[PDB]
Order: sequence, then C-alpha cells, then structure tokens
Amino acid sequence: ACDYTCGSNCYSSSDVSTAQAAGYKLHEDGETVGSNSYPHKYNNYEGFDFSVSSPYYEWPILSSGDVYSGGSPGADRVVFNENNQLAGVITHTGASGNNFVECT
Ligand SMILES: Nc1nc2c(ncn2[C@@H]2O[C@H](COP(=O)(O)O[C@@H]3[C@H](O)[C@@H](CO)O[C@H]3n3cnc4c(=O)[nH]c(N)nc43)[C@@H](O)[C@H]2O)c(=O)[nH]1
Ligand SMILES: [Ca+2]
Repeated sequence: ACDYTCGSNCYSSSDVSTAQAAGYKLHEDGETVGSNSYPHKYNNYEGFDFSVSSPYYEWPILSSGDVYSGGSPGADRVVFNENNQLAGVITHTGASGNNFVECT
C-alpha cells in the first residue's frame, strides 16, 4: 500500500525521508538545483493543514525513486520546514494550473 498517493504515483515513508534529507541539506548549505531553484520557499497560498510551523520549503520527490538533481521536477513535492520537520506531500496532479492538492 502507499504511504502517500500523488495522482498515480505511490511513495512510501522511506521515499519521502530520502527526498526530504536531500532537500534539507541543500537548504542548510544555501545551495539550489534546477532551473526553478529547488529547494525554494513554499508560501502555502493553498492554505493546507500543516501541523508544523512555517517557513516551508518544497523539493521534488520523483516517481523513479531517484533524488532530484535538476531537469524536470515532475508534479510531486515534499514540503519541510526549518527544523527538518515534514509538513506534507503535495502535487500538482489533479489541481488546476500550477496549484497543488495534497497527496492522500
Ligand atoms: N507532471 C506534471 N507536472 C506539472 C503539472 N502542473 C505543473 N507541473 C510542473 O511542475 C512545475 C511547477 O511548480 P513549481 O513548484 O515549480 O512552482 C511554484 C508554484 O507552482 C508557482 C506559481 O505559484 O510558484 C511556486 N510557489 C511558491 N509558493 C507557492 C505556493 O504556495 N503555491 C503554489 N501553487 N505555488 C507556489 C513545473 O516545472 C511544471 O512542469 C502537472 O499537472 N503534471
Ligand atoms: Ca518507492
């Protein structure tokens, strides 16, 4: 079963932890990857239900199981805060335009 389902993409807790760790490291290093400069601030314009405090940062989570290293980020993201606490997993899949919805 999937710990997180983003559209048709299935991720387990371990997939998320590995992605998050990568993202947080670049964050603490003040480094970025990709044309869209990830990890980058996540504003929470959607108003989700995060039980962890802001600020938030988003980082791609890939269905191939690889850690994002640039190129297309796909539709799914891991959202973490300053304390490396997981806020949630979200996706553009099933959301209009560039909005996001939560992974279930
Ligand atoms: N496979 C796939 N990819 C998609 C889809 N929709 C968008 N994409 C891809 O994902 C990427 C777009 O997302 P980004 O995370 O890069 O961009 C952010 C957001 O989409 C953009 C415009 O607002 O600024 C940022 N951004 C920063 N903070 C926020 C926020 O709180 N809410 C939203 N929605 N965006 C925030 C593109 O590279 C595009 O190809 C989709 O349905 N399927
Ligand atoms: Ca996996």
